[PDB]
Amino acid sequence: SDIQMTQSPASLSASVGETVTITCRASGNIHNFLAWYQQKQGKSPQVLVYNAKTLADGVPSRFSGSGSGTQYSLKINSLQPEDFGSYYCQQFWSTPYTFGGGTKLEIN
Amino acid sequence: EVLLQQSGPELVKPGASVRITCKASGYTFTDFNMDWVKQSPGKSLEWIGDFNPNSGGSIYNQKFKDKATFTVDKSSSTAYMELRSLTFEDTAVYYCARETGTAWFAYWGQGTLVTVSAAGG
Amino acid sequence: EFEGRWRVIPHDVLPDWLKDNDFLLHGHRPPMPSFRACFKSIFRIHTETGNIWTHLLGCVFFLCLGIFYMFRPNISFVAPLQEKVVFGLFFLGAILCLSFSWLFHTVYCHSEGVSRLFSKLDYSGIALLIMGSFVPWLYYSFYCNPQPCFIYLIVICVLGIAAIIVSQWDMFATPQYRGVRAGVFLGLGLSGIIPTLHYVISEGFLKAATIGQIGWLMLMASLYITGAALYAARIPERFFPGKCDIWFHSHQLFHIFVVAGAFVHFHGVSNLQEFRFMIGGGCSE
Ligand SMILES: CCCCCCCC/C=C/CCCCCCCC(=O)OC[C@@H](O)CO
Ligand SMILES: CCCCCCCC/C=C\CCCCCCCC(=O)OC[C@@H](O)CO
Ligand SMILES: CCCCCCCC/C=C\CCCCCCCC(=O)OC[C@@H](O)CO
Ligand SMILES: CCCCCCCC/C=C\CCCCCCCC(=O)OC[C@@H](O)CO
Ligand SMILES: CCCCCCCC/C=C\CCCCCCCC(=O)OC[C@@H](O)CO
Ligand SMILES: CCCCCCCC/C=C\CCCCCCCC(=O)O
Ligand SMILES: [Zn+2]
Repeated sequence: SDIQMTQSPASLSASVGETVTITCRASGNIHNFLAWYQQKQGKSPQVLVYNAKTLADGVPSRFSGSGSGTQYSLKINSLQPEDFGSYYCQQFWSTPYTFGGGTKLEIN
Repeated sequence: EVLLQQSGPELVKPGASVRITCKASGYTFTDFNMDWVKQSPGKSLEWIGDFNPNSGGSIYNQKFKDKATFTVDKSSSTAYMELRSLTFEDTAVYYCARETGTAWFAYWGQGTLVTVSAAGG
Repeated sequence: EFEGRWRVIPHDVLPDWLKDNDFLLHGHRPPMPSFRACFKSIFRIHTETGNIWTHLLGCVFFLCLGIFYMFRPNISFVAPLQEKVVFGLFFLGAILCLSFSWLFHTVYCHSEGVSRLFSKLDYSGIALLIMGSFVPWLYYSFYCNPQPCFIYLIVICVLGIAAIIVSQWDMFATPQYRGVRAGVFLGLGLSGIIPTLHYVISEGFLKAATIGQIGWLMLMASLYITGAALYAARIPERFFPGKCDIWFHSHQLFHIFVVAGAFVHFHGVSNLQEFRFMIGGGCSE
């Protein structure tokens, strides 16, 4: 139970077209070995951004990963209706791998 | 395309054991580590452990060392996770998630819901 | 250790900025944006282990050879200050080339930006080794004629700086430009044919051969051609794809030809200095 991942905000609701920012803080340096996942209702999670800033195959350019050391960020530019769901950060720098508590994002 | 296909849901009694199947296709099975993830209802994700199909080695998160056991059947390209001495806290969706060199997860199973219920005795 | 754990990956799952040789099928380091992980990976087996250690050991070897060259007794030279500056310029080219080389191969898998930065330094390192090798060579060969010595010193610098400029261009690093890179660095080394013909036209056929330069320069030209041929055609992994992922692939053999080529060049110019010391520092002929 070594590296604690702190996601913020826990939840938020924004309108389509706006920009949101989810932050993650690690209890120890994770050397950019961070990933973000989006999870839809009743569905399995899907990788958005990996290695802190690398945008995964198939993911829109609206998603952008940023940060270093212990402070990472996920920015969703121009929100779309399909962006509702739970967002999770994850560290793969040290075992055991840990996830953030998640961020519930509602779209108005 | 890569696909991770898990076995169907389980509704079991407390103290029972379950084996979650993870059929892996669309790639060379032994090339990547397979990880197991738990998600308790309305909760975040918890890494249970990782498994190396080439070496056969496993690394478990201490929290689940006495609960989960990872096995493999390389010839059939499938990962397994056996859950021991089931309890109401073990009611969760369990996922297999595949690594790509490092433990970020590009590929995920659909999830197996395991329900520990004492409704029938 | 539990930190920065990784497994090798096949070629197909690599990002585009890492897919440079499709005949190295497995054993690749995955993208890992940690200098701690990249430097720790020097102690791991992957496509880049041999590339890293050939030039890591070669780098400490020329550094040790250069320190010992500087502390050689001044009594064993004709002009110890200018002789050590011309050898030192060669050592500076060799050490920088091998340092930029093993650093690039170590931090290559870090990120796209880091790999772009160190590939530009890696390429530039080959131009510095080539320009720097001309300096003691022109020095001893045109020991009596200063004007052609200085003209050739200019030429190799103008050409070398042009290779450093072109090796800054993003298209130059793409796998399709592999033979362009091989031709650019090959032309740079093989441009020594000009001061060679000037030297044999002036000094004589007997004079150039007897003093071992002709044979030694044919060996150097062979290592240049043979080294550029393996590198450009990806031999032998082109013939045995998947068998040369870790040992003896083209880039690995090329790395060996760079440290060997720099050692036969050093041995050559080091004999030229022994000969100059045997005859003294004037002109009677
Ligand atoms: C060129 C002369 C010889 C050089 C010696 C090689 C240096 C030896 C070790 C190098 C690695 C040191 C660790 C370098 C940094 C570790 C990974 C990283 O990027 O973490 C920084 C975080 O704050 C960002 O998330
Ligand atoms: C990976 C290879 C690393 C091994 C070391 C490198 C090989 C040795 C290189 C050169 C040795 C030539 C020795 C002869 C040249 C030095 C002459 C001298 O008088 O030097 C004084 C010294 O006390 C200065 O410290
Ligand atoms: C006394 C004569 C000169 C001797 C000293 C020479 C030392 C080596 C100098 C230069 C080496 C070539 C430098 C070439 C330039 C460095 C790479 C670069 O431009 O990177 C930019 C990045 O943002 C791209 O990602
Ligand atoms: C690392 C740089 C080393 C110096 C530059 C090397 C560039 C290659 C230059 C020339 C090619 C090889 C030598 C070519 C030599 C040309 C003269 C010749 O044909 O002599 C034949 C004799 O039998 C007549 O007596
Ligand atoms: C005197 C000969 C010594 C060997 C010199 C070798 C370097 C020059 C050779 C060829 C230059 C080709 C220029 C054209 C390069 C075309 C690039 C290409 O299509 O590459 C295909 C891949 O399979 C390989 O990258
Ligand atoms: C002292 C001279 C050393 C000569 C030995 C090597 C001969 C090969 C020379 C030039 C061709 C180089 C082509 C490869 C370019 C880039 C390779 C790399 O990134 O390491
Ligand atoms: Zn190299």
